[PDB]
Amino acid sequence: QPNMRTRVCTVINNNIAHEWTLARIASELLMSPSLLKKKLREEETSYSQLLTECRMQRALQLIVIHGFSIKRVAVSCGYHSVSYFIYVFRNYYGMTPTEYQERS
Repeated sequence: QPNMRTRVCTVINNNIAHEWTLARIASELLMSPSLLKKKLREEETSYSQLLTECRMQRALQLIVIHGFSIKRVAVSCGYHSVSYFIYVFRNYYGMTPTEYQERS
C-alpha cells in the first residue's frame, strides 16, 4: 500500500532525466491526469515538486564521482540549463553544486 507520492517517485526514479509531465506519470499509473493531480494535492504536493526532489536526490549521488562536471550532473538529472540546476540545488541544499563537490 504505497501512498501516491511514493508511487510517483517510483515512476520518476525509473528514468530521472525523462521529460516527466502530469499526464505521462498518470498514464504509467493507469490513472486520469485529473485524478493524479487530485490525489497529490491531498498530500500537499505536485508532480513537479516530486520531480525536483527526485532530481536533487540523484544529484547528490553524481556530484561525488571524479571528474563529473556540474554540467554533466545537470544533464544526467534532466536539466537543460546549468544556471537553473545550480539555482534549484542551492535552494534545496543551501549551497551551490560546486560548494558541495568541494566539501565531499
